[PDB]
Amino acid sequence: LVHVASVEKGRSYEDFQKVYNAIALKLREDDEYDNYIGYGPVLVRLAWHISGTWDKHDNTGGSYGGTYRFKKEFNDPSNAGLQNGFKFLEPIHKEFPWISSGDLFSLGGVTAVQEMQGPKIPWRCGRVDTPEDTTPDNGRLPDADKDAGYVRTFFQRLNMNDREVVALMGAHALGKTHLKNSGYEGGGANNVFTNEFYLNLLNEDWKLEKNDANNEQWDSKSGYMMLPTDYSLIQDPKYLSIVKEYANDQDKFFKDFSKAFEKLLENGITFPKDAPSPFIFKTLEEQGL
Ligand code: HEM
Repeated sequence: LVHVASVEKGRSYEDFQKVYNAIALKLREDDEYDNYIGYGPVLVRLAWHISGTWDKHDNTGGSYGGTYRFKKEFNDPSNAGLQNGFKFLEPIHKEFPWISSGDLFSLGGVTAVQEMQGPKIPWRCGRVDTPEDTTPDNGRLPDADKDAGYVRTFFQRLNMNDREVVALMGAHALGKTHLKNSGYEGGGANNVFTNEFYLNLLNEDWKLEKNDANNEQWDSKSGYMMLPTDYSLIQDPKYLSIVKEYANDQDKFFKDFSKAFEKLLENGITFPKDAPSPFIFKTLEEQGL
């Protein structure tokens, strides 16, 4: 199965920068969401979930076809809560109806990371909507109650190695878990992208507790949390080495996250040799906007 990127007709960098700006301006405007966390974290989570259905073995799933717009996928129990990100992107889709759905969902994640002071994430256009029957079945996204070997095996399906897995998981410094969405509750409620996930893993005093949905999670005295899959990154000695690296080098972490997140968003896509190069959007702050 081949999905060839096809640039939205006649569009170039400046068209997509306008879309980025509209997302970024709405991020700034709709500040109250989730007790003033704002929409950044849920848009990162949405970009990852729409990409994380990919299966390298047959090229099913993935961001290309924009299939999250179909009920089977937006109703996946693994996607509970992401409807808030979809609703946030709806007026953007209405203003720019030419951008494909996969391009919009993935650009939402890029814009959120950058506007939250994260790394620049190069982004390529050309995902093309595919029909409802191309929507992947539920059950391709990962469980949180599992250990390091589960995480490692899970991410082989996405063609990610240990460093890429540990880098991507640093997004769990953003936002929070919500009991009604996932059966987990807690988190830093942060909307600034940093390497704090790794520092918190190494430096907090963690206790394994049950939450009010009767699931186990790691809680710290200072009010942070880790899922069992997060904490597994310090139980496995190979992951632990990388956690220590990122806790000790914010620039390294930013560079490695940027590469892994672009790769995640592009898995499954064949780009023509004469496709445009990846775009690097300016933030609102770099534009004086
Ligand atoms: C083993 C892998 C992973 C598991 C099991 C996992 C699980 C979860 C769970 C259970 C939640 C809480 C959902 C809710 O209650 O609202 C969550 C939130 C989140 N996840 Fe992950 N996740 C994983 C990997 C990732 C990756 C790779 C990224 C992106 C790079 C990501 C980004 C996020 C973000 C940003 C949030 C916060 C959302 C918000 O505040 O609304 N996650 N994740």
